[PDB]
Amino acid sequence: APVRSLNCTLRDSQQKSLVMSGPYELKALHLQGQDMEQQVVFSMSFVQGEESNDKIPVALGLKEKNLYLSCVLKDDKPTLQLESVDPKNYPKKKMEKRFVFNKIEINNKLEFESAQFPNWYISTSQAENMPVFLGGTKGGQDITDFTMQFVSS
Amino acid sequence: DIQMTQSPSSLSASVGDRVTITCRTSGNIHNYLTWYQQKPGKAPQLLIYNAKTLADGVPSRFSGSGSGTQFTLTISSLQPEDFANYYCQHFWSLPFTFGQGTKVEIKRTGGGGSGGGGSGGGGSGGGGSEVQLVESGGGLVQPGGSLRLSCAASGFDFSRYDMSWVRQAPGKRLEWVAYISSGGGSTYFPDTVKGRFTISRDNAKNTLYLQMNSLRAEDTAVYYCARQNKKLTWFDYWGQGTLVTVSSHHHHHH
Repeated sequence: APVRSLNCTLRDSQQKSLVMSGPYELKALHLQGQDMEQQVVFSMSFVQGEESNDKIPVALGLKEKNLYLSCVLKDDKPTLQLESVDPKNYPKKKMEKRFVFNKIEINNKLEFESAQFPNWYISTSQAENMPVFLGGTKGGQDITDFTMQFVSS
Repeated sequence: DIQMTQSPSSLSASVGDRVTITCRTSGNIHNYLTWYQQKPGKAPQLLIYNAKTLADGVPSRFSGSGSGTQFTLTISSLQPEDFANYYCQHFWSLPFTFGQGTKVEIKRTGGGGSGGGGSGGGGSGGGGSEVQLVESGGGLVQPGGSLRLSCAASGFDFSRYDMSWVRQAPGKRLEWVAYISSGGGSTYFPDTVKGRFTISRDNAKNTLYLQMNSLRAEDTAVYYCARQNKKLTWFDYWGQGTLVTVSSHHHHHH
């Protein structure tokens, strides 16, 4: 296998789970009880980009779906969105910089910096039922740290 | 998931022979293979890690090779003390299980007192550093019940070293149970054991607490304390292991 890929789930500092709101919308909320299995799993591909011992360049796409997380500028502001990439031409090792995330691990928590937008990480508000957006204030009010849980394929 | 396949299961060689153990994976991990040695009645030890990296303190007669989807262990010179079970492992993704196990038997014609000595050196258990993990809490419990396993950590950094939990049933391979972060957040739990177990750590008493709830018959096995040492998911030190048996106390007279 030229490009390896694993599947894992992401949770915020409040232990919230990422769920698909609309076809191209992601939300972060508390998921417990027997509703935990509604969790969305993301596939991490070993792409090409800025690599280090702490920061690893990986792609983020929905498991068994051609929906990938993309970082673009909308109205002079960097925003996150879901792009429907070619189902037969994706994924690939050399992915577009807007689809390349810099998964860093400073301590026990992991941070996802955008390769397209340096110092901009995936953020989510502390509040419940809040959507996912791109923030440039890591360690501020909005959650900028996440967890990684490997699932069964 | 990503299964493992070893070859052979058992073999007989002479003292000084070049033993070769083949290990195959169901997924092209490329370079994420681990090799462990479990002595009869003792705790397993990490001989080879990262596919081709020897452990610090491991005999030079132990070499590891392989790349891609095929790995091989090579013993430059098989000694009578090398009698044990060799189980490989992958640290790329789930389920983080071991192979079938390869047993190496030393075929000796007969030299009278052919065996060896003990283990240890100057300072062992006395004037020197000694890393030790002692688990406790095991016993016989009724199905559906709960049990709290505790592992005592000593001889090393408790807040600098991360650890995990692995179980091995009698006459079976080793299966991952959970991960217990040194920080206290990232909770790695496979869908298989998800919800069944819960981990907790005490930095004051230097001990790990494993809460086992809603135990099933398939949970019957030995639980070993596993410890890491880097940023990768590998174990370099294993505890003694605590036996947990789930059965009913309801029995008649024989």
